[PDB]
Amino acid sequence: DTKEQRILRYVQQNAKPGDPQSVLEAIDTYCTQKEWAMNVGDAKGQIMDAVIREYSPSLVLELGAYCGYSAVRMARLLQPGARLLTMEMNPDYAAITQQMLNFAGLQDKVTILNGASQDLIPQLKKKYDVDTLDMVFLDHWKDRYLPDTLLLEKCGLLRKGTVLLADNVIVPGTPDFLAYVRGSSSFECTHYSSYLEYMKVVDGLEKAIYQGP
Ligand SMILES: CCc1ncnc2c1ncn2[C@@H]1O[C@H](/C=C/CNC(=O)c2cc(-c3ccc(F)cc3)cc(O)c2O)[C@@H](O)[C@H]1O
Ligand SMILES: [Cl-]
Ligand SMILES: [Cl-]
Ligand SMILES: [Mg+2]
Repeated sequence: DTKEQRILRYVQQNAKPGDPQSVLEAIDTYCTQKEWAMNVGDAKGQIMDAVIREYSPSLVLELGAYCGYSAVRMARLLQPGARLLTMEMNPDYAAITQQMLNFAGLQDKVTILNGASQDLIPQLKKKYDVDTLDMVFLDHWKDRYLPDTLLLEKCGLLRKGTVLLADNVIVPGTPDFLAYVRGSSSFECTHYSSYLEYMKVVDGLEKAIYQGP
């Protein structure tokens, strides 16, 4: 099997069904003690919690679910009736994420879309009944952050005030995206310095709030 499957099974073996904190803690312990994995992690995760609580979004889009760590983190903090859409191209990872959300008891808050973001984004309005997004969490391949930010705009999915929150803007880094939003009158940017998951290495999140066209 794969590292991702081993993470899920360690959650199953250890955590408590219906308890999202137990799931987060299980994943973090596995990935600290056994095998590193690219989950956002607890350090950055605490910043994400603070941002999600500040804005109280009704509709969040995540790009790159992976094993569902960040989807559990965000969905647990959504107000009742608010929703998360998460896109994941890898079918195996998409199924791991769904099972992780199911185990956490958060399945009714989250829709896992198995496909490439560039294919799914244009479908959001007609197929998933989206008007505009309140928040977008970027955590997929780093060279797709800028392409997909521009595609979101083109598709009319950003409103005045939509909060973009980008992982890994220091390591591995997303240089075209970061330079773009920081240089653009269409974004208001704030940097939250933190640490790479499971490591004593500086990373950070970028918050980039869309100002309108
Ligand atoms: C095609 C568009 C598209 N559409 C839909 N789903 C997509 C997608 N592109 C990618 N996916 C999925 O997203 C996830 C990949 C995410 C990529 N993430 C990092 O590379 C990364 C690396 C480090 C790090 C590595 C090594 C180091 F030394 C240090 C840091 C730390 C981090 O937090 C990181 O996020 C997987 O589930 C993909 O299947
Ligand atoms: Cl994650
Ligand atoms: Cl961490
Ligand atoms: Mg990341």
